[PDB]
Amino acid sequence: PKAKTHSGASKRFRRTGTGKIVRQKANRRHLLEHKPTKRTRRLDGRTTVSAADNSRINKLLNG
Amino acid sequence: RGEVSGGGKKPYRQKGTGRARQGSTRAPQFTGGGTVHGPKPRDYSQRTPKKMIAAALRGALSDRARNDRIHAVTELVEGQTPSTKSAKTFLGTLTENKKVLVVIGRTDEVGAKSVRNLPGVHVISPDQLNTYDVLNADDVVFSVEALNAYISANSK
Amino acid sequence: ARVKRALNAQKKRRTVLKASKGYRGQRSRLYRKAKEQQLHSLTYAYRDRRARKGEFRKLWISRINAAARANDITYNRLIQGLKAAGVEVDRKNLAELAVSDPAAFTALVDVARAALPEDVNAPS
RNA sequence: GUGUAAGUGCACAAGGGAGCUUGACUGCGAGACGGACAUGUCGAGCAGGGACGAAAGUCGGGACUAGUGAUCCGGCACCUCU
RNA sequence: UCAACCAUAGACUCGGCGAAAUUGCACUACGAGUAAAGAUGCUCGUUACGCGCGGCAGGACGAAAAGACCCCGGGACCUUCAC
RNA sequence: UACACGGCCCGUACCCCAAACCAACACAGGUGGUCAGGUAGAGAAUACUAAGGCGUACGAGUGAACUAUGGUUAAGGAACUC
RNA sequence: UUGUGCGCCGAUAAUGUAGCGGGGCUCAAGCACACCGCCGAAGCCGCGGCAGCCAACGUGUUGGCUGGGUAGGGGAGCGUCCUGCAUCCGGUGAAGCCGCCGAGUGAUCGAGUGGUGGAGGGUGUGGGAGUGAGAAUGCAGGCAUGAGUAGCGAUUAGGCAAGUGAGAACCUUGCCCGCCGAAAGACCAAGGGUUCCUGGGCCAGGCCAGUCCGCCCAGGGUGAGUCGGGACCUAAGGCGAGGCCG
RNA sequence: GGGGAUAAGCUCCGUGCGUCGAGAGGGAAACAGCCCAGAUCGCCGGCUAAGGCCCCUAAGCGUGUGCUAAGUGGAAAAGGAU
RNA sequence: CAAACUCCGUGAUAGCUGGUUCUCCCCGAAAUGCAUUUAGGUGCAGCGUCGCAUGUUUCUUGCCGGAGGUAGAGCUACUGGA
RNA sequence: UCCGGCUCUACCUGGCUGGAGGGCAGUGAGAAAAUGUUGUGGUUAGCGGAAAUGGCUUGGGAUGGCCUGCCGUAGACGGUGAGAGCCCGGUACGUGAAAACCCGACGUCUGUCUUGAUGGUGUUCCCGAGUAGCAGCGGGCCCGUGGAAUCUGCUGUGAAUCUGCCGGGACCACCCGGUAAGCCUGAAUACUUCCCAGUGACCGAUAGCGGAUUAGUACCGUGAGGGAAUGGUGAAAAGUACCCCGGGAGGGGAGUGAAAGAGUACCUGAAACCGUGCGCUUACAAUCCGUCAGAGCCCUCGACGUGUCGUGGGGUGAUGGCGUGCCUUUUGAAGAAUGAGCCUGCGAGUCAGGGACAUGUCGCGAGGUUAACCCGGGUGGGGUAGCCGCAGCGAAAGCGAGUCUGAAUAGGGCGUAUCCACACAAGAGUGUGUGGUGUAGUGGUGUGUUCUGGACCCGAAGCGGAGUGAUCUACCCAUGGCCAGGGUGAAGC
RNA sequence: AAGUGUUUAAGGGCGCAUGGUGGAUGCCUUGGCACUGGGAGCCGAUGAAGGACGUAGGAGGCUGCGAUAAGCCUCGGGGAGCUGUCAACCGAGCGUUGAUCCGAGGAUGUCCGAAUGGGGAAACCCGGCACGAGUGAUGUCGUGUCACCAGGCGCUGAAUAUAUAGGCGUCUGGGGGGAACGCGGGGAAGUGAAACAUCUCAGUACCCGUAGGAAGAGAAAACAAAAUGUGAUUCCGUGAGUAGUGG
Ligand SMILES: [Mg+2]
Ligand SMILES: [Mg+2]
Ligand SMILES: [Mg+2]
Ligand SMILES: [Mg+2]
Ligand SMILES: [Mg+2]
Ligand SMILES: [Mg+2]
Ligand SMILES: [Mg+2]
Ligand SMILES: [Mg+2]
Ligand SMILES: [Mg+2]
Ligand SMILES: [Mg+2]
Ligand SMILES: [Mg+2]
Ligand SMILES: [Mg+2]
Ligand SMILES: [Mg+2]
Ligand SMILES: [Mg+2]
Ligand SMILES: [Mg+2]
Ligand SMILES: [Mg+2]
Ligand SMILES: [Mg+2]
Ligand SMILES: [Mg+2]
Ligand SMILES: [Mg+2]
Ligand SMILES: [Mg+2]
Ligand SMILES: [Mg+2]
Ligand SMILES: [Mg+2]
Ligand SMILES: [Mg+2]
Ligand SMILES: [Mg+2]
Ligand SMILES: [Mg+2]
Ligand SMILES: [Mg+2]
Ligand SMILES: [Mg+2]
Ligand SMILES: [Mg+2]
Ligand SMILES: [Mg+2]
Ligand SMILES: [Mg+2]
Ligand SMILES: [Mg+2]
Ligand SMILES: [Mg+2]
Ligand SMILES: [Mg+2]
Ligand SMILES: [Mg+2]
Ligand SMILES: [Mg+2]
Ligand SMILES: [Mg+2]
Ligand SMILES: [Mg+2]
Ligand SMILES: [Mg+2]
Ligand SMILES: [Mg+2]
Ligand SMILES: [Mg+2]
Ligand SMILES: [Mg+2]
Ligand SMILES: [Mg+2]
Ligand SMILES: [Mg+2]
Ligand SMILES: [Mg+2]
Ligand SMILES: [Mg+2]
Ligand SMILES: [Mg+2]
Ligand SMILES: [Mg+2]
Ligand SMILES: [Mg+2]
Ligand SMILES: [Mg+2]
Ligand SMILES: [Mg+2]
Ligand SMILES: [Mg+2]
Ligand SMILES: [Mg+2]
Ligand SMILES: [Mg+2]
Ligand SMILES: [Mg+2]
Ligand SMILES: [Mg+2]
Ligand SMILES: [Mg+2]
Ligand SMILES: [Mg+2]
Ligand SMILES: [Mg+2]
Ligand SMILES: [Mg+2]
Ligand SMILES: [Mg+2]
Ligand SMILES: [Mg+2]
Ligand SMILES: [Mg+2]
Ligand SMILES: [Mg+2]
Ligand SMILES: [Mg+2]
Ligand SMILES: [Mg+2]
Ligand SMILES: [Mg+2]
Ligand SMILES: [Mg+2]
Ligand SMILES: [Mg+2]
Ligand SMILES: [Mg+2]
Ligand SMILES: [Mg+2]
Ligand SMILES: [Mg+2]
Ligand SMILES: [Mg+2]
Ligand SMILES: [Mg+2]
Ligand SMILES: [Mg+2]
Ligand SMILES: [Mg+2]
Ligand SMILES: [Mg+2]
Ligand SMILES: [Mg+2]
Ligand SMILES: [Mg+2]
Ligand SMILES: [Mg+2]
Ligand SMILES: [Mg+2]
Ligand SMILES: [Mg+2]
Ligand SMILES: [Mg+2]
Ligand SMILES: [Mg+2]
Ligand SMILES: [Mg+2]
Ligand SMILES: [Mg+2]
Ligand SMILES: [Mg+2]
Ligand SMILES: [Mg+2]
Ligand SMILES: [Mg+2]
Ligand SMILES: [Mg+2]
Ligand SMILES: [Mg+2]
Ligand SMILES: [Mg+2]
Ligand SMILES: [Mg+2]
Ligand SMILES: [Mg+2]
Ligand SMILES: [Mg+2]
Ligand SMILES: [Mg+2]
Ligand SMILES: [Mg+2]
Ligand SMILES: [Mg+2]
Ligand SMILES: [Mg+2]
Ligand SMILES: [Mg+2]
Ligand SMILES: [Mg+2]
Ligand SMILES: [Mg+2]
Ligand SMILES: [Mg+2]
Ligand SMILES: [Mg+2]
Ligand SMILES: [Mg+2]
Ligand SMILES: [Mg+2]
Ligand SMILES: [Mg+2]
Ligand SMILES: [Mg+2]
Ligand SMILES: [Mg+2]
Ligand SMILES: [Mg+2]
Ligand SMILES: [Mg+2]
Ligand SMILES: [Mg+2]
Ligand SMILES: [Mg+2]
Ligand SMILES: [Mg+2]
Ligand SMILES: [Mg+2]
Ligand SMILES: [Mg+2]
Ligand SMILES: [Mg+2]
Ligand SMILES: [Mg+2]
Ligand SMILES: [Mg+2]
Ligand SMILES: [Mg+2]
Ligand SMILES: [Mg+2]
Ligand SMILES: [Mg+2]
Ligand SMILES: [Mg+2]
Ligand SMILES: [Mg+2]
Ligand SMILES: [Mg+2]
Ligand SMILES: [Mg+2]
Ligand SMILES: [Mg+2]
Ligand SMILES: [Mg+2]
Ligand SMILES: [Mg+2]
Ligand SMILES: [Mg+2]
Ligand SMILES: [Mg+2]
Ligand SMILES: [Mg+2]
Ligand SMILES: [Mg+2]
Ligand SMILES: [Mg+2]
Ligand SMILES: [Mg+2]
Ligand SMILES: [Mg+2]
Ligand SMILES: [Mg+2]
Ligand SMILES: [Mg+2]
Ligand SMILES: [Mg+2]
Ligand SMILES: [Mg+2]
Ligand SMILES: [Mg+2]
Ligand SMILES: [Mg+2]
Ligand SMILES: [Mg+2]
Ligand SMILES: [Mg+2]
Ligand SMILES: [Mg+2]
Ligand SMILES: [Mg+2]
Ligand SMILES: [Mg+2]
Ligand SMILES: [Mg+2]
Ligand SMILES: [Mg+2]
Ligand SMILES: [Mg+2]
Ligand SMILES: [Mg+2]
Ligand SMILES: [Mg+2]
Ligand SMILES: [Mg+2]
Ligand SMILES: [Mg+2]
Ligand SMILES: [Mg+2]
Ligand SMILES: [Mg+2]
Ligand SMILES: [Mg+2]
Ligand SMILES: [Mg+2]
Ligand SMILES: [Mg+2]
Ligand SMILES: [Mg+2]
Ligand SMILES: [Mg+2]
Ligand SMILES: [Mg+2]
Ligand SMILES: [Mg+2]
Ligand SMILES: [Mg+2]
Ligand SMILES: [Mg+2]
Ligand SMILES: [Mg+2]
Ligand SMILES: [Mg+2]
Ligand SMILES: [Mg+2]
Ligand SMILES: [Mg+2]
Ligand SMILES: [Mg+2]
Ligand SMILES: [Mg+2]
Repeated sequence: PKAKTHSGASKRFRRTGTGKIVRQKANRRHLLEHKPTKRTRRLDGRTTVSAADNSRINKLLNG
Repeated sequence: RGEVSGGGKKPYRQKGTGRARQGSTRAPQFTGGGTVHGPKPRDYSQRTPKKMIAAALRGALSDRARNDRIHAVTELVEGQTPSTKSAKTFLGTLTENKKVLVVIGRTDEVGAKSVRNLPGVHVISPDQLNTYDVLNADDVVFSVEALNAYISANSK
Repeated sequence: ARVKRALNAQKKRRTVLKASKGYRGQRSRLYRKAKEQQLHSLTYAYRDRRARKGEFRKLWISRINAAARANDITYNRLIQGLKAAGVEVDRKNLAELAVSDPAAFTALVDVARAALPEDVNAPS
């Protein structure tokens, strides 16, 4: 039983070069009118996941 | 529990019986039932890197040499005559150790087929020389052909 | 390699039974319930292994009080005078003497009384 | 008294009037605040252009704190992506 | 009211065969108090020679059934303009 | 019609309202058809009897409670009790 | 009048004082204020022992400290079975069983033994595990207690003589008594299949003994052209060539 | 502190609160949660905390100075009383 | 019998209940917040442990710089209330 | 090569079929049927097959202990009175089948064809049709209508035949590549009810198949079906002659045997459990049944006389201090909360994967390692197919110690392993340039965790598929039987 | 006179020695489990798989065997011992010419059982046809043959005129059983999704029809991607949990 990965996550993250996992910013898909650009401005451009949840996710990607 | 034969039914009603609640005539706690964790046919091979085995052989042989349990010989038994008595006389004259290991060129069949009987002596062509036999044997002896071929294989 | 579970279990069965040797009724017969009182009796052993010192010191003190009163003095005064004289003998030896050599006990009580200051109610 | 409750502030105005006009800009963002986490808040300075004021400077939405919705699936426009 | 007597088969004793539920322990009293909040088992004090046999059932929260009721994670069956 | 010939195989014991069948038992249960005496009586009820078979496998002894099956009861007669 | 410390009444429950723990306590053993004392723990100190961490020096000693502990984490081990081995232990007694002794902080150990047992175990160092039981109303087996207690299975019911026999209420024979008698009698079908008879014995079975039995052991026993099932025919219904449909 | 009635062994919060949980020892008779105090092991040694010193039970029926007659001590109020 | 019985999928599935076996040595929790078809489940952060790293950055007190807006107090000071 | 007959007849040129001769091969998937047989190949069963009475000792019994000598191309294995190569079955090795059967060739006999074949210059009805494809409907390919190819098919439809087709992951053009609708064909592979021979860090009777034994039996259920428990005397039966008690059973002697505390209920015989006897305790005693003290009595041992001391013991324990079992789940239980009658056996974090990670630890090191597989009755050697890191950034194009963002030196995000010394800035904490120290991962082995597997163990109400039942009951169908006696008195007459 | 005081055990408890029941423990294996290398991959109308009944000198049971009944022939291997077992025992007996034992071919094979002559509650009833035999004849006896379906052949031919269906009779096949594997027709839920329909569970279990020792698939209307490449099917390890698919 070769360890199943999680195709629902690989479509959402990527492994950095030092072991961290990069995640993309959420809360932008729709209803953008009353979101001001300044709010969105730090909202585009991916970011690494927090050292808190990385533990679970790391167990998720390579599964 | 899945393979034990028979009675795949509830032994008795759930409530009102006053006994323990059971769910199979073959539960692992019942007598004559299955085993909690049934083993299956199985292999125990462990893969050891080629460098692992080569280094182990080098170390074992180095220790044996430091112990002085190696020799050399041009031939062991006279040709066209497998005679355990001749082999025993030769070995008794040569070594006072009961059990020894000998390495020969594969093609020499008389020696092997003659001295194979004894339990304290072993013969191995050096294609099949192995760590366990080397360790078990008190001493080892390398025929000329076997020593030459093995050394050349080492140096090649 | 299935291992049949006979000798190991019997060893500890017998060891517990032996350690329980001499208890009441079935309590020296049934392992399943000898264990109960092996464990208990040894818990009592642990506790009283110190309770005994307290009890024995109590008995010694009682004997000393009796001897002092028979010699016309109260135990606390005997102790006070003895300390004030700076003696280093303890109540075990006190009791053993008091029951063995009344003459020596009398001498000791005289020493204590003499070492006893003049006034006992002095605030100093 | 101060658009919509209460509190906090507010006359050096955050209160009205007018004139003009769009910064309710564009890309970033030193560093922080709060967040278990996703998020959420504040922010000097840097490049183009513009706004008001001669200038000094202020201008990245409303005096602040509520007015909000993750992900998927889909629709629409532009691009030197395949 | 208000039970009385009597003839029957048991209950009783003797001989014969010989069960079951239950069962952590057992050199197993009382009361007031205490306490997981109604104690044979803790505290205090009272009473009590060891042991039986026939009876009576107040307690031993007695025995029987992993509570029906209520609620909580779930089943089956049934109803309907629930999907 | 004189005639001497010729007609299979299988069941046939026993029990069969019961210690033999169906009920786990040598169990106060169930089990279909046939035979149907005498005296009283309408009688196939009931009571006693022949034919015939049974006393169905623990006994012996003890005026207690108390329980069960029964008999009798002064006077009252439903006052108990739903 | 006032401020004061003590007091009194104000004050009734239920199994038995039962609202100092009790006895008892005012000639306080009560209350308030000071003093000296003394008891009082696993607290501390005293003596001996073990272990962890730490520092110094060395090639494991000195000194400072800490050592209760569930869920849980970490470290180090004991023992069982079976593999590898230098190979040994043992009919001059293995394993196993039951004792005794001594030793380790523990799981234990003993080239440690006494009695049974009479054929296999195995030092050391690794290796692999169906590897360690009190619980799960666990499973299977054995044995407990309630206990020599309840029950001995009806409404018909016996006593006795004699016989057999070791034993005789219970069986055989005899006499009387009672009970059924639209059965508790006599035949069958269905069903059961040797329970029928004779002979022998009574461990086991019969809810007791039992010579008896529907026990067991051996033997014997079932005789049909005319009774019954097939040779015959058919109902309900089943099967069904071809056939139809799937 | 909120709620409840300033009732509950009540419920809901805060305590770089404490303790039990996950804590043995002594005291309050008994009593985790109140008081004193952290059980490496052994010792038939000594000093002490809380609480106690007439007997059950170890320790003063102690010292000196006052109060109480109620067994108050050893359950309670408004109020009343030479 | 509110969907017969035997076998099989079947080790159905059980956030639920029970049970979980040899010794010692060291450290030592929480019953919190947030979220949750979530409230008796689960995950994240705090709380423990082991290792590695920074080796005092941590702790206690004294002094210094600080902002409060509670207890209390006050009201011809405001909002109320007399 | 030749001969004849034809394209409705006879006489040059062109297009076919039949016969005499090199082929194609054949028990064949591409022609069909027949024609017959040699391997010391094997199978079915077999033959020989070495070498101590060796001696002594304990020993019942020797294979055992000691001493000699033994043979071995055989020291796998089993048995015989205890451990046997020199005792027997047998082992290497050799040998062998009258007869039959499975696998390998070789001279009777059979077919064909050489009317057929091979190489060279230009113009004019065949090679798989109800098929490909299509509309709708669904199915299988990882592909759930999604933008959906390819395949199959249910219904209606429906093609071209070479400048034909269909595919190249909606779809089209140039070109690029392979022939559908007909057919068959070994080897590699899966399985083992059956047989033989060998092996096991597989079990050793509650294990192991349910079943070492009359077992799928007894027994249960009418059925489908379910489904047991039950091994060992001894080396050999030598299984207890005979005597005695009793009716026998049973038992005690005598004998057998090494042992009868091996006697057929038979090796070992434990614990619960029930007894006998012995020492001590107990009939004024209130209770998790012990522990701490502790006299007395009993016995034991040494110095010492009749019993007293002595670094005294074991057994008992009069009496007194403390003392509320165990596991659970719980905030909390002596608990009157749960579970346990007792004993003995059995019973629960295992196991697989180039699975993933981290920690130990082992080898090599900018390298690390191989899978499957091939060949050594043996783990060796070969096999670099592959995977991880050596470089990351970006979604991607692409760039590359930088890269993304962006119009951007203009810093930010992520890496450049990580640092030391020199200079430039602000000292917005650090950033920006030089010279060196130069990067550490990978594959075992064991371990915790995660992963999918039933995944720590037992347990449900229930859902689904296949079968067995109307011998009770419900209903009904056909054929028979049953209803003592006594009254009431319709219609009708 | 006074007060002081052991002196017994119906039983009980504790130890100690003895035993009794119950059969764990230790040791044993003809038994099982799992494999390796080989063999064989079917058995059946010449009557199978599996059964009833019978069969012995001896009563039952197991094993073998089949009225020719622990068996019979022929050929080859061995011998001085045999007449299987419970079980022994006897009793009868068998052998140097070679009996039994083992192997090869052969015959024998009752009855039920696809059952096949018809029927039927398995191991039991009832017949037709051809040839022989015995009785005064019959009665009676044996032996054989007698199913269905499929495919052919010969004969016949209804509606009817041709012909066909149907009707006969004869040869050759098949019929049932068997552990798994393979193909093919059909084909679900528990469960996971923490519920649940899509989805998953899975084309799995199970049912059914086929053959075989293997099967199936099998000679591109396949891939690939400018290389002037691969070249049937099948099975392994990769490629890879990657491209993708998915409330
Ligand atoms: Mg994926
Ligand atoms: Mg968008
Ligand atoms: Mg806007
Ligand atoms: Mg965390
Ligand atoms: Mg079991
Ligand atoms: Mg098993
Ligand atoms: Mg005692
Ligand atoms: Mg403004
Ligand atoms: Mg204004
Ligand atoms: Mg920043
Ligand atoms: Mg500018
Ligand atoms: Mg600005
Ligand atoms: Mg703004
Ligand atoms: Mg603004
Ligand atoms: Mg969605
Ligand atoms: Mg009355
Ligand atoms: Mg009577
Ligand atoms: Mg009575
Ligand atoms: Mg009575
Ligand atoms: Mg009785
Ligand atoms: Mg109370
Ligand atoms: Mg109590
Ligand atoms: Mg009470
Ligand atoms: Mg009584
Ligand atoms: Mg009570
Ligand atoms: Mg009650
Ligand atoms: Mg109850
Ligand atoms: Mg319920
Ligand atoms: Mg529910
Ligand atoms: Mg249902
Ligand atoms: Mg006639
Ligand atoms: Mg007949
Ligand atoms: Mg008859
Ligand atoms: Mg009869
Ligand atoms: Mg009768
Ligand atoms: Mg019966
Ligand atoms: Mg009866
Ligand atoms: Mg009856
Ligand atoms: Mg009737
Ligand atoms: Mg009648
Ligand atoms: Mg009568
Ligand atoms: Mg009669
Ligand atoms: Mg009565
Ligand atoms: Mg009465
Ligand atoms: Mg009367
Ligand atoms: Mg009256
Ligand atoms: Mg005054
Ligand atoms: Mg008063
Ligand atoms: Mg008091
Ligand atoms: Mg003091
Ligand atoms: Mg102390
Ligand atoms: Mg201390
Ligand atoms: Mg130190
Ligand atoms: Mg500790
Ligand atoms: Mg807890
Ligand atoms: Mg723990
Ligand atoms: Mg051991
Ligand atoms: Mg011996
Ligand atoms: Mg011995
Ligand atoms: Mg011994
Ligand atoms: Mg022996
Ligand atoms: Mg051993
Ligand atoms: Mg080892
Ligand atoms: Mg080891
Ligand atoms: Mg286990
Ligand atoms: Mg046990
Ligand atoms: Mg436990
Ligand atoms: Mg248990
Ligand atoms: Mg019960
Ligand atoms: Mg009982
Ligand atoms: Mg009675
Ligand atoms: Mg009675
Ligand atoms: Mg009866
Ligand atoms: Mg008699
Ligand atoms: Mg009558
Ligand atoms: Mg009648
Ligand atoms: Mg009559
Ligand atoms: Mg019948
Ligand atoms: Mg019959
Ligand atoms: Mg009879
Ligand atoms: Mg007889
Ligand atoms: Mg008898
Ligand atoms: Mg009996
Ligand atoms: Mg008989
Ligand atoms: Mg038909
Ligand atoms: Mg408070
Ligand atoms: Mg509460
Ligand atoms: Mg604590
Ligand atoms: Mg405490
Ligand atoms: Mg206390
Ligand atoms: Mg301590
Ligand atoms: Mg007391
Ligand atoms: Mg005192
Ligand atoms: Mg004082
Ligand atoms: Mg005084
Ligand atoms: Mg005074
Ligand atoms: Mg009071
Ligand atoms: Mg008062
Ligand atoms: Mg007043
Ligand atoms: Mg049923
Ligand atoms: Mg199955
Ligand atoms: Mg399933
Ligand atoms: Mg289950
Ligand atoms: Mg589950
Ligand atoms: Mg529970
Ligand atoms: Mg600690
Ligand atoms: Mg510092
Ligand atoms: Mg201030
Ligand atoms: Mg205030
Ligand atoms: Mg004021
Ligand atoms: Mg105001
Ligand atoms: Mg031979
Ligand atoms: Mg000898
Ligand atoms: Mg020898
Ligand atoms: Mg030897
Ligand atoms: Mg050998
Ligand atoms: Mg041997
Ligand atoms: Mg031999
Ligand atoms: Mg799709
Ligand atoms: Mg498509
Ligand atoms: Mg083509
Ligand atoms: Mg094809
Ligand atoms: Mg192949
Ligand atoms: Mg055994
Ligand atoms: Mg049945
Ligand atoms: Mg003898
Ligand atoms: Mg026995
Ligand atoms: Mg024995
Ligand atoms: Mg006693
Ligand atoms: Mg007394
Ligand atoms: Mg008392
Ligand atoms: Mg007690
Ligand atoms: Mg106590
Ligand atoms: Mg007490
Ligand atoms: Mg709790
Ligand atoms: Mg507790
Ligand atoms: Mg109780
Ligand atoms: Mg409980
Ligand atoms: Mg309860
Ligand atoms: Mg509960
Ligand atoms: Mg219970
Ligand atoms: Mg029981
Ligand atoms: Mg892994
Ligand atoms: Mg590593
Ligand atoms: Mg390396
Ligand atoms: Mg290799
Ligand atoms: Mg990228
Ligand atoms: Mg951009
Ligand atoms: Mg830059
Ligand atoms: Mg491993
Ligand atoms: Mg089903
Ligand atoms: Mg039926
Ligand atoms: Mg009329
Ligand atoms: Mg037979
Ligand atoms: Mg022959
Ligand atoms: Mg033959
Ligand atoms: Mg043959
Ligand atoms: Mg024949
Ligand atoms: Mg037929
Ligand atoms: Mg037939
Ligand atoms: Mg035909
Ligand atoms: Mg015609
Ligand atoms: Mg066939
Ligand atoms: Mg799901
Ligand atoms: Mg769910
Ligand atoms: Mg599904
Ligand atoms: Mg699928
Ligand atoms: Mg074939
Ligand atoms: Mg093919
Ligand atoms: Mg791949």
